[PDB]
Amino acid sequence: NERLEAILSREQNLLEETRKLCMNLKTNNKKRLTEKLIQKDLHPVLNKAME
Amino acid sequence: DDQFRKLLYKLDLRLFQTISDQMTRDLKDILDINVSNNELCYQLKQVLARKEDL
Repeated sequence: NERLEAILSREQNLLEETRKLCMNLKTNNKKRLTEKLIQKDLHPVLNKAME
Repeated sequence: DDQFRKLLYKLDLRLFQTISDQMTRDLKDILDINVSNNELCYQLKQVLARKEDL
Protein backbone atom coordinates (compact mmCIF):
# COMPACT_ATOMS: atom_id res chain seq x y z
CA ASN A 1 0.00 0.00 0.00
CA GLU A 2 2.87 2.39 0.79
CA ARG A 3 4.63 1.42 -2.45
CA LEU A 4 1.48 2.14 -4.46
CA GLU A 5 1.09 5.42 -2.55
CA ALA A 6 4.59 6.41 -3.69
CA ILE A 7 3.76 5.37 -7.27
CA LEU A 8 0.56 7.46 -7.24
CA SER A 9 2.46 10.45 -5.82
CA ARG A 10 5.05 10.19 -8.61
CA GLU A 11 2.34 9.87 -11.27
CA GLN A 12 0.39 12.85 -9.90
CA ASN A 13 3.59 14.92 -9.82
CA LEU A 14 4.22 13.96 -13.45
CA LEU A 15 0.63 14.87 -14.38
CA GLU A 16 0.87 18.28 -12.71
CA GLU A 17 4.22 18.91 -14.41
CA THR A 18 2.86 17.90 -17.82
CA ARG A 19 -0.27 20.05 -17.48
CA LYS A 20 1.83 23.01 -16.32
CA LEU A 21 4.18 22.48 -19.28
CA CYS A 22 1.24 22.38 -21.70
CA MET A 23 -0.30 25.59 -20.33
CA ASN A 24 3.12 27.30 -20.28
CA LEU A 25 3.69 26.27 -23.90
CA LYS A 26 0.28 27.62 -24.95
CA THR A 27 0.83 30.99 -23.25
CA ASN A 28 4.42 31.14 -24.53
CA ASN A 29 3.30 30.52 -28.12
CA LYS A 30 0.61 33.20 -27.81
CA LYS A 31 3.10 35.68 -26.34
CA ARG A 32 5.71 34.84 -28.99
CA LEU A 33 3.15 35.45 -31.74
CA THR A 34 2.07 38.71 -30.07
CA GLU A 35 5.49 40.15 -29.19
CA LYS A 36 8.05 38.97 -31.77
CA LEU A 37 6.94 38.65 -35.41
CA ILE A 38 3.65 40.59 -35.69
CA GLN A 39 5.44 43.92 -35.08
CA LYS A 40 6.84 46.30 -37.71
CA ASP A 41 10.05 44.25 -37.96
CA LEU A 42 8.23 41.55 -39.96
CA HIS A 43 9.64 41.22 -43.46
CA PRO A 44 7.02 42.22 -46.08
CA VAL A 45 7.38 38.97 -48.02
CA LEU A 46 6.19 37.12 -44.91
CA ASN A 47 3.06 39.30 -44.80
CA LYS A 48 1.23 36.79 -47.01
CA ALA A 49 2.34 33.76 -44.98
CA MET A 50 0.93 35.45 -41.87
CA GLU A 51 -2.34 36.12 -43.72
CA ASP B 1 15.60 -27.08 60.63
CA ASP B 2 16.86 -28.18 57.18
CA GLN B 3 17.52 -25.79 54.25
CA PHE B 4 17.43 -28.66 51.72
CA ARG B 5 13.69 -29.42 52.16
CA LYS B 6 13.08 -25.70 52.73
CA LEU B 7 14.27 -24.62 49.28
CA LEU B 8 12.45 -27.68 47.89
CA TYR B 9 9.18 -26.27 49.23
CA LYS B 10 10.19 -22.78 48.07
CA LEU B 11 10.70 -23.98 44.49
CA ASP B 12 7.41 -25.87 44.86
CA LEU B 13 5.80 -22.50 45.64
CA ARG B 14 7.55 -21.18 42.52
CA LEU B 15 6.07 -24.04 40.47
CA PHE B 16 2.47 -23.67 41.67
CA GLN B 17 2.41 -19.86 41.53
CA THR B 18 3.92 -19.67 38.04
CA ILE B 19 1.46 -22.35 36.92
CA SER B 20 -1.51 -20.39 38.32
CA ASP B 21 -0.27 -17.17 36.70
CA GLN B 22 0.34 -19.03 33.44
CA MET B 23 -3.19 -20.47 33.57
CA THR B 24 -4.81 -17.06 34.04
CA ARG B 25 -2.57 -15.31 31.50
CA ASP B 26 -2.99 -18.05 28.89
CA LEU B 27 -6.79 -18.13 29.15
CA LYS B 28 -7.08 -14.33 29.03
CA ASP B 29 -4.62 -14.32 26.11
CA ILE B 30 -6.69 -16.96 24.28
CA LEU B 31 -9.83 -14.83 24.54
CA ASP B 32 -7.95 -11.61 23.74
CA ILE B 33 -6.21 -13.03 20.67
CA ASN B 34 -9.51 -14.60 19.58
CA VAL B 35 -11.14 -11.16 19.45
CA SER B 36 -8.00 -9.34 18.24
CA ASN B 37 -7.74 -11.65 15.23
CA ASN B 38 -11.24 -10.62 14.12
CA GLU B 39 -10.35 -6.95 14.69
CA LEU B 40 -7.14 -7.37 12.67
CA CYS B 41 -9.11 -9.13 9.93
CA TYR B 42 -11.43 -6.11 9.74
CA GLN B 43 -8.36 -3.87 9.53
CA LEU B 44 -6.95 -6.10 6.77
CA LYS B 45 -10.21 -5.80 4.82
CA GLN B 46 -10.04 -2.01 5.16
CA VAL B 47 -6.41 -2.03 3.96
CA LEU B 48 -7.34 -4.21 0.97
CA ALA B 49 -10.19 -1.86 0.03
CA ARG B 50 -7.87 1.16 0.27
CA LYS B 51 -5.30 -0.69 -1.87
CA GLU B 52 -7.94 -1.42 -4.53
CA ASP B 53 -9.03 2.24 -4.59
CA LEU B 54 -5.38 3.36 -4.76
